[PDB]
Amino acid sequence: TEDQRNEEKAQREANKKIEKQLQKDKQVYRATHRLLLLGADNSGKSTIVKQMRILHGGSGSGIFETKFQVDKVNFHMFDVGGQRDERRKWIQCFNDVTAIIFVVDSSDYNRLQEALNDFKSIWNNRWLRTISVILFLNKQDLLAEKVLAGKSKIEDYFPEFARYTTPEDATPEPGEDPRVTRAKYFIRDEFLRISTASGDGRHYCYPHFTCAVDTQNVKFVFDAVTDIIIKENLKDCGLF
Amino acid sequence: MQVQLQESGGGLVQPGGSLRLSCAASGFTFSNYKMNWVRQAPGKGLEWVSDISQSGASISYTGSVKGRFTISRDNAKNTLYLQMNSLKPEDTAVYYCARCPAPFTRDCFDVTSTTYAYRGQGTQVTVSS
Amino acid sequence: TASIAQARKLVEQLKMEANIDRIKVSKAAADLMAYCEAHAKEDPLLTPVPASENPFR
Amino acid sequence: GGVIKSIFTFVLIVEFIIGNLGNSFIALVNCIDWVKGRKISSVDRILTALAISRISLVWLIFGSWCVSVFFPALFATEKMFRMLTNIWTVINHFSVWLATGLGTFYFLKIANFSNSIFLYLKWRVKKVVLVLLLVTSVFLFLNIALINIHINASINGFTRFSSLIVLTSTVFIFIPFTLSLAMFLLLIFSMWKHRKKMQHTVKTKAHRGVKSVITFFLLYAIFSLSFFISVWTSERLEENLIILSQVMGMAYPSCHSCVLILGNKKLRQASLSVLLWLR
Amino acid sequence: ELDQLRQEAEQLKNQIRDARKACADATLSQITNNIDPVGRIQMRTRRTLRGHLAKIYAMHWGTDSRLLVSASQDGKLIIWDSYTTNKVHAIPLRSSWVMTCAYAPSGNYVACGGLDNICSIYNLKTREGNVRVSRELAGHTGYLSCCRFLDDNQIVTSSGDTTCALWDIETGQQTTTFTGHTGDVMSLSLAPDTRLFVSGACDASAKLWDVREGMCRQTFTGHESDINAICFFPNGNAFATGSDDATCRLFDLRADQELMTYSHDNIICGITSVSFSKSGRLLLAGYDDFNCNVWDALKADRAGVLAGHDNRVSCLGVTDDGMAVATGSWDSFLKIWNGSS
Ligand SMILES: O=C(O)c1ccccc1Nc1cccc(C(F)(F)F)c1
Repeated sequence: TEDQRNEEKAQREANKKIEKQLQKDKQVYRATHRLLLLGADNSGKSTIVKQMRILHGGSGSGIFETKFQVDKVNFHMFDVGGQRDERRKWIQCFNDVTAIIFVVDSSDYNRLQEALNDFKSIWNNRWLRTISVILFLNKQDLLAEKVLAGKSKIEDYFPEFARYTTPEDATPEPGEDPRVTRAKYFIRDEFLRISTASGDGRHYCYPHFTCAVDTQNVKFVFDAVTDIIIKENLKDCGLF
Repeated sequence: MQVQLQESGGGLVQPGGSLRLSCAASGFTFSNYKMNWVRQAPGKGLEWVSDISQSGASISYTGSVKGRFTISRDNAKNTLYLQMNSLKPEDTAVYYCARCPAPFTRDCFDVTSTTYAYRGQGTQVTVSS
Repeated sequence: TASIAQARKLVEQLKMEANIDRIKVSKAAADLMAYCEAHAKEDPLLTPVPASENPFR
Repeated sequence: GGVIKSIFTFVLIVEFIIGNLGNSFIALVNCIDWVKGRKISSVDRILTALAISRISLVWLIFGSWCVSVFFPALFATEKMFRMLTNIWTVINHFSVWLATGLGTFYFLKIANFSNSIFLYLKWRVKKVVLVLLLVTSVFLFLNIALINIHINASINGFTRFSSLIVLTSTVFIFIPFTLSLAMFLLLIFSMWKHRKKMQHTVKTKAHRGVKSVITFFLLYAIFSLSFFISVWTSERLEENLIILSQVMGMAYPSCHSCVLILGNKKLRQASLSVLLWLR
Repeated sequence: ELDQLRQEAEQLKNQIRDARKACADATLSQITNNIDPVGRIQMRTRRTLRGHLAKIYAMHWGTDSRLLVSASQDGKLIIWDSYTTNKVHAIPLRSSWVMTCAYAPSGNYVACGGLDNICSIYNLKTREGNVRVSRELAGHTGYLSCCRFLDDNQIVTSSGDTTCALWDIETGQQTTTFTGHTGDVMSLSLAPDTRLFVSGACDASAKLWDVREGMCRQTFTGHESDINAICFFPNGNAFATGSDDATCRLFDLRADQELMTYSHDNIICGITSVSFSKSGRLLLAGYDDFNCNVWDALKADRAGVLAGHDNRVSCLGVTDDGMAVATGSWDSFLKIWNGSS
């Protein structure tokens, strides 16, 4: 009948409009890279969030969703803040994120085990076994001061320090003592050993020692994200 | 039945002594779970101490207890044992035995959280002199 | 006294759980069987409806 | 004369063997994946289409040489020649520009640059590949029109005409190959820049595979130029012209199938598995 | 005196278990052993709705069995016309993290929620065109997981803050709150008579609440792991559950204990969605193994496999007439299944 045909035509027109809008949003979604910021209370996640809120015009009950452009590339960095300590079910919403930026205090020397277990859970989670993690060992200066001043000994908490030496592929900052290199790379290698002793060939860790200047921090994030997308495109194209 | 984990063995011991911890379990198939041991020193949070796989192949310990405590997993009796050796006052706490949230998986995510169902009331291991 | 309050709340919940009329599982079995049999014919997924009346064809 | 003819004939036989092997094996592994309800990615769909077109092309050349060897009479009916060149032009156009489309897919998905136009093409690689096929439809029209014009002129008036027509075909195939080579070099340059970016960022099988592929585009570059320049200048052909043109025509669909077998992870794994089962 | 309260707690729990056992005489598998099995039932993807930009997290049919709303983490609520596989409405969302979506029984409202902790209600039949946020229900100190409209004006939303609530849309405040779950509450189903609802949490237990009072009447238990999917048996006297322990369970309201566990040795991944059929005989449950297994309700036998999803299934529901079942998964694809004659 005529009225039913008119209704069908109107519904098809609505479909065309919605499909055009959905293609536009698919374009903006493919362009945008979603990064997840994770860390503990003592980790410098809050400092990074406060910095990026105003540096990149952060949009802002506890989801800190910000969308920014760096070198014409779209990023969507977010931190789950309103949720409680349980993390095993709202983390499943982040199985498709480009990267999980992991922030570790690296100078507590006491809560490092909690950070290690958190990294274990993120890496070995069944729904995050694809997602690369950008390891951000924050507060490197504080760890340097702690090691230089002595007092507390990392051997008390982590006992493998007594049988560890700097790897030959070491990149110390120009003027800086050997002991702080040993401590810093011990932490980095603890995390890296936890990462590698698992399924490989799908997700990789990107250790980084956070420096005072945050431009290098952003540059490391950008380079790691580009690497992740390059490897993913290799996987889809089959050249891997 | 309701998932339960009852700890036992907590007691006062002089420094350098030994203690045994037992975690009777019921209501779930004990075999397919990465059982862990968590503890609460006074005025502190929940710290993970040790864990064991389904069959004991992979065991890990907190660095502070690397050479001091052992973990045994008797799948027949559905009991997890945390052998406590060479105790020092830094170890005084209430010890909770906790189960990994999901079976056949190694992602123990929420074990040290403030509230967690798959755990127990725990026993107080006092190492006062 | 927060732990005391939580304990009181949970024991109260168990108490109101106790004073609940409970019937044998066999009667629930019979009720489920009766409901399944009564509406088995009208269920399209249990017995595939003829394609003529099917709207998802 | 005779010695070069025999050598080129043996080369053609080897190319026919390797082309059938590679092309049919790509088609077979993809068909097995499809029938068994496995994952079917876009790149393997393009590989299936390219492999089918390529096996069709190599069988076409083998049939043509069979006509020119086991029945030297059908080759000169003046109408079968026209039919064969029309079918060959169509199928080879499809094969060559489907290869260029695969190159576009790889370049637009893997490579990374800050140029606005590259990004504008980057998020619609499907749009790029089908718009490219639609655009090169007009190239197909131009090639078919030129081929009919040339053969009509020949019929009105053919060794010199054959040299001219294969020269036209060589140019029409060189252009898309030039595009593919530029795209591949850009892709490798992007990977190089990224690799040293990561090396400053600290962070073997790919190197072997990459090294082999550039050997092709270095080997094909000199081989392609030699065929074009010779027909343009050297007259040591005629009967040799048929065998040499067949060699060049069969060169790409076989050795490029080998490069693709070295490229795709599924294809490489299947080749290694067939080698393991062989012994 | 906390030890005395604990002693009373275990004494009451033992008494409740003893009462359940005394009411436990014959297993439902025993009585339904004589029930003729439905046999191998095959269904096919009559219509595969596509257009969702990212993974699908929830779906809810309409009362008219024609319109369904699906939520994706892209930040969209696409309303589909299943009979004609066309998109009727697409609602852009403020927060991309959506974990629930509800279609009002009247058809004039939709719901959504997620990590933003706010339940968003949308009008579909505004005096002018286009869809707009009607009200934003705020007050849940945790991620919303499941929401269902009691009526055109009331809505009961479940959150990860270990406490469900019933809201008034015009008022915007929690009229009644439901506390008692230790862990994160994830699922929520409404009885055929809108008087009671049940919600299963991450405490490996499910509780039944009375809407007009606010205290949970019963606390069904038994699952080894967290209960991640719940649904109501059509009769209104039973409800089925889904847990990451790979064993769906059926609990009846009256006897108040386990009735059967829908289990298989091969199945080791967790259920994600559970929804009974119209006759209640077919229990359709989806798993992380990227396909759905239809379970006979009266017998613990796998009726069929609804294979066709690349990624894990997240939602599953049947129309009010049971004509078809639509299952959405994380491959951004929602596919309707209908029995084949
Ligand atoms: O094969 C072509 O013609 C090609 C062209 C452009 C870009 C890539 C191409 N092929 C290809 C196939 C597999 C692996 C790689 C490389 F390793 F270079 F990335 C390149």
